[PDB]
Amino acid sequence: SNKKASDAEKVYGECSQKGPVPFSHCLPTEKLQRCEKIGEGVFGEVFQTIADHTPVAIKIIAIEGPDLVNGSHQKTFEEILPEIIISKELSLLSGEVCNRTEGFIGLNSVHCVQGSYPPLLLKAWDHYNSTKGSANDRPDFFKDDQLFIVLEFEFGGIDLEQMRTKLSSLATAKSILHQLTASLAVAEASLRFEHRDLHWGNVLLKKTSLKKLHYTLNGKSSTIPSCGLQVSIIDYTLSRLERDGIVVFCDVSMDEDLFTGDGDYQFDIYRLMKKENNNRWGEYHPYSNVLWLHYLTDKMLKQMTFKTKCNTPAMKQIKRKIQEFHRTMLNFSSATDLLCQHSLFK
Ligand SMILES: CC1(N)CCN(c2nn3c(-c4ccc(F)cc4F)cnc3s2)CC1
Repeated sequence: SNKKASDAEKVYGECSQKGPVPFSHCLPTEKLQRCEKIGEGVFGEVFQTIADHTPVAIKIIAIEGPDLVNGSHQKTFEEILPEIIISKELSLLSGEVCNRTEGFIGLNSVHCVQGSYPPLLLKAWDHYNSTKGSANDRPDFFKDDQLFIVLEFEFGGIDLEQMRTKLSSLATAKSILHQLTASLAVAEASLRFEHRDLHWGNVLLKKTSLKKLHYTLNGKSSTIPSCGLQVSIIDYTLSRLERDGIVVFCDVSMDEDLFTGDGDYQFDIYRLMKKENNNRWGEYHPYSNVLWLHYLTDKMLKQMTFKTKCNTPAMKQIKRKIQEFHRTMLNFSSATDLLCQHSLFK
């Protein structure tokens, strides 16, 4: 009873709140009217809107209620806290010094709101269902006492799956892999971070006019050619990190459906991660980052259509090097080991 109250105070404190606020304090009429649904998961819904002439992405998660939502029970205050903490910590890495990366996504704000679902969001939900189709329950059954966590992120671009046919050349592919590896290495070094769910819908790409991107790993600064794209890694629902010996993580040791999926290499990775940590998810195993990078390199080699010329000796050489990376990267222990020791990045 007191533990439930402690869990609640921790979440409200992360939100700079004393208690829940109404949906309006957070999504007033104008912002609601500009919402469009852009994604979904068992977790809930993601909308795109505009806040002060800037695009933002808003993730809405029902918490603490008894109803089934998209086939699963809602997370409690205790269970939602890790995603909040991790989103905050990875957003900070863009402004750090010794371990600095722009490769995650900025978190503008996080709120705990109370109310039934806004009709305007239901209308956006319906439009998505009509056009793209939806696996989720229409979220119209929540009562006016229902709590939600509302995470407002910087808008990070289009996901790698939807950019399948839009990359210019194999040079762009190598830059994307280099950006992902460097971002994960910086998070390993700073926070002993594992993403644990880096499928290609969680890799976003935005056009940039910067020719060189920068990161700093343990005080050493390096550059990566942008090839006109800036990568952002998103969605920390399953992630793990630690600060001063205190681990923050998603405890999936009683979750069964996560390890029974089929039809994609993605679902073999959950089973391999479980095998390698003996189902002890607080432990640090940065090899899981390598597994996800390996899955992403497979996508790069098998699913991408390029706009520019592929038969030039230079591009054929890049392809050979990404193939060699694909067949050797599993012999490295971490993203940091890949970044610093793999020949692809030399
Ligand atoms: C269909 C999809 N794979 C691409 C479009 N899509 C987008 N989601 N986000 C986010 C974002 C979302 C969730 C989150 F936990 C953190 C975030 F930062 C930021 N910018 C964008 S585009 C939804 C997923």
